[PDB]
Amino acid sequence: TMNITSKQMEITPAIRQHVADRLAKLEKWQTHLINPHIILSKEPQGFVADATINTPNGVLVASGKHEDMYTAINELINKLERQLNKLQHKGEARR
Amino acid sequence: ARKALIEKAKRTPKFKVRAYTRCVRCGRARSVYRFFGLCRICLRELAHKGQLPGVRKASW
Amino acid sequence: GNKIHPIGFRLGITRDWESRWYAGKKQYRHLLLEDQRIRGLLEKELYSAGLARVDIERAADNVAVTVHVAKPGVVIGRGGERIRVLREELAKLTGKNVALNVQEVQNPNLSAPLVAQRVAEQIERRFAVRRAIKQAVQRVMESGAKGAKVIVSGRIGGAEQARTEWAAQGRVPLHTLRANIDYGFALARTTYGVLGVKAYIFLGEV
Amino acid sequence: GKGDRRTRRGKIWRGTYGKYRPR
Amino acid sequence: SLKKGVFVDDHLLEKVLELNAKGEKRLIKTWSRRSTIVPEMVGHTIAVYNGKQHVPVYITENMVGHKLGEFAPTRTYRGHG
Amino acid sequence: ARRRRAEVRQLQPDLVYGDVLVTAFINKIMRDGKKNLAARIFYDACKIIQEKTGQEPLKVFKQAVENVKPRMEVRSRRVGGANYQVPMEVSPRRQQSLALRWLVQAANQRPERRAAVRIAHELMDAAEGKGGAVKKKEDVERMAEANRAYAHYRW
RNA sequence: UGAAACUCAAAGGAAUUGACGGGGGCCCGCACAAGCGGUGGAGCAUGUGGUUUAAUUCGAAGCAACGCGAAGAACCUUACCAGGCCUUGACAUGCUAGGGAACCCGGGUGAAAGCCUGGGGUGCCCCGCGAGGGGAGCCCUAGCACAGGUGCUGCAUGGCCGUCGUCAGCUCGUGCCGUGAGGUGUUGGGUUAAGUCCCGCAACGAGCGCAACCCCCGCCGUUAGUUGCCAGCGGUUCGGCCGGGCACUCUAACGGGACUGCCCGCGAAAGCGGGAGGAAGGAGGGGACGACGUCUGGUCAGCAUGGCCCUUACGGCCUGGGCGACACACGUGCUACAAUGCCCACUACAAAGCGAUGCCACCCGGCAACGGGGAGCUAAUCGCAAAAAGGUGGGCCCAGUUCGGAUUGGGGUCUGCAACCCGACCCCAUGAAGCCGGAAUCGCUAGUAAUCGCGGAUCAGCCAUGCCGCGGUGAAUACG
Ligand SMILES: [Mg+2]
Ligand SMILES: [Mg+2]
Ligand SMILES: [Mg+2]
Ligand SMILES: [Mg+2]
Ligand SMILES: [Mg+2]
Ligand SMILES: [Mg+2]
Ligand SMILES: [Mg+2]
Ligand SMILES: [Mg+2]
Ligand SMILES: [Mg+2]
Ligand SMILES: [Mg+2]
Ligand SMILES: [Mg+2]
Ligand SMILES: [Mg+2]
Ligand SMILES: [Mg+2]
Ligand SMILES: [Mg+2]
Ligand SMILES: [Mg+2]
Ligand SMILES: [Mg+2]
Ligand SMILES: [Mg+2]
Ligand SMILES: [Mg+2]
Ligand SMILES: [Mg+2]
Ligand SMILES: [Mg+2]
Ligand SMILES: [Mg+2]
Ligand SMILES: [Mg+2]
Ligand SMILES: [Mg+2]
Ligand SMILES: [Mg+2]
Ligand SMILES: [Mg+2]
Ligand SMILES: [Mg+2]
Ligand SMILES: [Mg+2]
Ligand SMILES: [Mg+2]
Ligand SMILES: [Mg+2]
Ligand SMILES: [Mg+2]
Ligand SMILES: [Mg+2]
Ligand SMILES: [Mg+2]
Ligand SMILES: [Mg+2]
Ligand SMILES: [Mg+2]
Ligand SMILES: [Mg+2]
Ligand SMILES: [Mg+2]
Ligand SMILES: [Mg+2]
Ligand SMILES: [Mg+2]
Ligand SMILES: [Mg+2]
Ligand SMILES: [Mg+2]
Ligand SMILES: [Mg+2]
Ligand SMILES: [Mg+2]
Ligand SMILES: [Mg+2]
Ligand SMILES: [Mg+2]
Ligand SMILES: [Mg+2]
Ligand SMILES: [Mg+2]
Ligand SMILES: [Zn+2]
Repeated sequence: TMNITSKQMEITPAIRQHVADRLAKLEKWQTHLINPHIILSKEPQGFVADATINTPNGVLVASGKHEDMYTAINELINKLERQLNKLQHKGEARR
Repeated sequence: ARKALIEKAKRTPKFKVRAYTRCVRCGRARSVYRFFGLCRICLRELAHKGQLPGVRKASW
Repeated sequence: GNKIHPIGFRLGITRDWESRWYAGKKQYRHLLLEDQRIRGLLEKELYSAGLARVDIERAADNVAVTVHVAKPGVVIGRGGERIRVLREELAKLTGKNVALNVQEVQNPNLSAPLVAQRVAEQIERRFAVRRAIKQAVQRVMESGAKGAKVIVSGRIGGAEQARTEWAAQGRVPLHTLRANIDYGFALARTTYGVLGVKAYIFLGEV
Repeated sequence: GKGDRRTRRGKIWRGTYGKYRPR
Repeated sequence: SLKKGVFVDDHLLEKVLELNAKGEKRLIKTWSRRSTIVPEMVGHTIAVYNGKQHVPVYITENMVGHKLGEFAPTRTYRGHG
Repeated sequence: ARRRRAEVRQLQPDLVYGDVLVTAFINKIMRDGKKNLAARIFYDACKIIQEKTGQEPLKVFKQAVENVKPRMEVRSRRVGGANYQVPMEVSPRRQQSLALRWLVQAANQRPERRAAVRIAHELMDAAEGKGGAVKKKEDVERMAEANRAYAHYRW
């Protein structure tokens, strides 16, 4: 299942289920998301959100970075979505 | 709790169980060698420096 | 974050140990722990001497304690007095027969520890670091070598961002088992923090 | 087997002797 | 475990074979969880340390070979969820 | 094998029939390096190959091997949007390897309790054209054939 | 035809070095394919996410964090929690107002720490026959100046390390080309494991990387023999045991041998194919070594170090707890689901290591762990020692079983001041899940994977199924 690592930070059950909820967006593609792992982390500039996920058609890896933690997470999902649509459509150039 | 620590391992207290190797250079409790009196780090620095008698990079 | 120590890498080949003796289990630690007290006593006190290297010998209750050096004066002194004040204090900790010794080093600018601690003290002295480095190499190559390399790293000239400065003339082939590469390291503690210095001297093929 | 203390092969893995792997 | 000797600290040992002698009381505070409950202790209330608290245990002949610590447990659990 | 061609090792011939094909087989029987084991099985089976159906265990073995080697097989390419199973001939190298492999594999699925018996019987039947191995051959070969029209995509 | 308000610090053109393309050409790596063994399911061990807690100290974070720091968490370690204590400190240098020194032992008390306390008495340079005396070894108290801080920042740092990557690269000097950034060289053809080497060429050289020089293994020589040897004879109590010998085996130091050097074949050359001899050929196999740089990678908790912060407290001692908590989730691993297997009993063949408040022969008590005695060995000369799988012959007969050994009851041993929390082992009883594992996913090209045992560091003991080594048996396959 889904695991979240808050590294050097005091996180909460509420924001944990929020990240579970934002990641749910990838369920859209109807493709197996295998042992997804997010890592939330502070930084002097702003937060950092990483995720590494494997799927039947390959693996997703990406970093969000931003002042607001929530916009960092959104940025992370935005980057992940792209990667996922690419694994899903890539060889359709099958002419 | 640090430099006081290295002192506490010097004079040998109530029970002999409480004996633990520290090291001479750094006060390191972890990965001390009996033969050298050294940690694995200190050991390395010295060996490379040539200050450890007949001690050489292995290679077989 | 990769390179093997060019002295350690040649121990037994181009270069040889600075403590030479034999022991076995029960007393090695202690023998050794002596040397490194000796070394501390010396390197502190004998700092402004120059030097590089201290060879050390042992038989029984007998320490040969050799010292190579830049200027032997600050050891021997007037008539050979201080040579003895030391031959004492060594013996006080040695608890055994000390022999304080002085060998002079030939072109102290052909010696790695010596060249690197000069640029080192020059940096603590607030000097242009890039220029200090070209020079310290210049000096070496002028007095001969087959090549020379020198490395400073840290807040160079006090820069917030760390930086690392690099200069070399002629060959320094650290992959070659017979290099005769003399390498030495100093440390500059400035008002703002510590900078590392590394010198490399290619003396030639064995 | 190698996990079963009551057998030879058991004790061998475990590096001990007893009734089932004697000295 | 523990083959021949019967281990009680000889600190709370002393305390129990005194209180029994003259007019036997209760409330012996100890931090020794390592102490066996020796039949001379049978009945009393001893206050045993789990490390934040001294937890009282009535002694009974029900329990002797045990250790005084077993009855003042170190972890507060209550559950998950 | 990006670079050149990948050498095929030759093999020490065996100390009973002096024939490479037997050791390869014994090699294929082998499990966790225990070769002595792998030997007795083959030979024990060879006891049985003579005992029942009195004959030349060498002959029987070498027969059921030729009765297994697949002449044509499918190897599938992606072309456009579909993966075509494609008909191609097996190298003599690969046929041996596929011979021995299915033989053993099908042997070890027999109901016989003792391994060498399983080896005995599977070989006796394959000599005759009956068994798990043989099927796998005929099978692989009908799966080629029927694809005959993908024989143009052939390398 | 054709505004303005408002708004922005730009919008742009061409060219450059990169990075990228679901652009192309060429080419490498267990990258894929071919193939053998696993993981993902089971039970258990171990780290980590969570939650839990008085505390469950801390770091590590895609690949490169997760049997990682930890090559030994019951106390100690220990950095956290609770309670009891100390201040000039457990520790460094120095200065003083009292006393003294040094040192060994009880006491009273307390969980201990600490607090309170009865003793003996200081050599020495010494006015000394004397009281006494001065000094300063060294202790205390008072007082400072200070110590101490695993407290913060690895984006202020040194040092060392991981990584791309053993990948074939990265650059400099002068010259030439461009207004310039920058190009050239370094590209091109050919060949190599390789910016390897050959041939071209406005370039000609040079350096850091490749290779070689170092170690290990494989063959032969020498030097050498309290290890080896009826190889040789003799004795032989039958143990290479004695005599005797260094031929062996070995041991461990120094040499030799491989060079595409020789033949054929091709080429313009470098060099590719093939052959011979050779223990070994085309880098003989393995190691050590890892460019300019990257990841604002990693570590202030190994150490160091700037700066910020705390000074009867963020310092220091102690007893105890915790770091092992358990609804859960992942990662690494152990043992398995059996007959190519399990069990018993007899019987073989290694290597590298390690051993004095250690390795224990052998004898005895014990079913046993262990416990008694007790010899040898600073160890090629004693010991750990048994290697294991294998070999032999016997039992089991497809059964959740004579598979598997989790869990639990009870009884013991050993270390240790102490095995509640929390050790390992032994014996009796208990014999769980597990019938070969979803999506997904790892390793390995040969003495390799698989499988089998052995040693070592650290260490009282040990939670090692981990790690670092060592030999035994020994495959499969590579079109591409
Ligand atoms: Mg210990
Ligand atoms: Mg069993
Ligand atoms: Mg097994
Ligand atoms: Mg335009
Ligand atoms: Mg443009
Ligand atoms: Mg491309
Ligand atoms: Mg084209
Ligand atoms: Mg594959
Ligand atoms: Mg498979
Ligand atoms: Mg599995
Ligand atoms: Mg599992
Ligand atoms: Mg930290
Ligand atoms: Mg990243
Ligand atoms: Mg451990
Ligand atoms: Mg603790
Ligand atoms: Mg008392
Ligand atoms: Mg950094
Ligand atoms: Mg750093
Ligand atoms: Mg960090
Ligand atoms: Mg110009
Ligand atoms: Mg240029
Ligand atoms: Mg280039
Ligand atoms: Mg290469
Ligand atoms: Mg080159
Ligand atoms: Mg001899
Ligand atoms: Mg000889
Ligand atoms: Mg190299
Ligand atoms: Mg960072
Ligand atoms: Mg630090
Ligand atoms: Mg300042
Ligand atoms: Mg404590
Ligand atoms: Mg832990
Ligand atoms: Mg699971
Ligand atoms: Mg494990
Ligand atoms: Mg001996
Ligand atoms: Mg059952
Ligand atoms: Mg059973
Ligand atoms: Mg059990
Ligand atoms: Mg029990
Ligand atoms: Mg069941
Ligand atoms: Mg079954
Ligand atoms: Mg499987
Ligand atoms: Mg299996
Ligand atoms: Mg390979
Ligand atoms: Mg141990
Ligand atoms: Mg082991
Ligand atoms: Zn150390």
